[PDB]
Amino acid sequence: QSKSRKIAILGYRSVGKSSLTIQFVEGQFVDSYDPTIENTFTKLITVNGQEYHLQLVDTAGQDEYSIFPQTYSIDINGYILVYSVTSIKSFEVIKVIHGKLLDMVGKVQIPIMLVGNKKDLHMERVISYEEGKALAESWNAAFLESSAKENQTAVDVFRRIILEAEKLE
Ligand SMILES: Nc1nc2c(ncn2[C@@H]2O[C@H](COP(=O)(O)OP(=O)(O)O)[C@@H](O)[C@H]2O)c(=O)[nH]1
Ligand SMILES: [Mg+2]
Repeated sequence: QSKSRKIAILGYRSVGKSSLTIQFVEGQFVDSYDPTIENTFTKLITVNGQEYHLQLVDTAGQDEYSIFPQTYSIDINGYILVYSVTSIKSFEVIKVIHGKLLDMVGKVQIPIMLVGNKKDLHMERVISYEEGKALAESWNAAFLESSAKENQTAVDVFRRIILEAEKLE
C-alpha cells in the first residue's frame, strides 16, 4: 500500500532538466543528453516513513510561446520549474511558463516549486539566490538552488516536491 507521485520537470532549454533528473535516479552526471527526448524516469524514495513510487517527466523543454493544453494536468501530482542561474533568458522564460501553467491548472493546490540550477558555476552566475527566492515567494512556492554535478542537491529537489504535496494532504 505505497503511494505514487508523478512529477513534471519544466524549464527552458539547456538549464539542466535532464542532467538534474538523471543525477537523482542514476547517481550520475551526464555530458550530453538529447534535448528532444521527453522520457519518464522512475525511482523509489522513502519520505517521512512513506515509500513513494516516483514517475519523473523530463520534458523536452518549453519557451515563451509554448502552449499548455487543458489535458496536461490530468495525472500530475507535482511540477518542478527549472531555470539556469547563468541564463537570464531562462529566468524570463520560467515566469512566462508559470503564468500559462497556472492558467492551464486553474484553482487547484497541486504544488509548484522553482529551482535555480547550475549553482556550481561561480564565475558564470547572472541570477542571485535572492532574485529566484523572491519569485518563488511571490508565488507561495518552494525554492531551492541546485547543481546536477552535486547529487545531494538533486536529492533535496525531488524530495522537496513530495514534501510540498504532503503539506496540503
Ligand atoms: N556545470 C554545470 N553544467 C550543467 C548543469 N546542469 C546541466 N549542465 C549542462 O548543461 C547542458 C544542459 O543539460 P540538460 O540536462 O540537457 O538540459 P535540458 O536541455 O534542460 O535537459 C548540458 O551540457 C549539461 O552537461 C550544472 O548544474 N552544472
Ligand atoms: Mg533535456
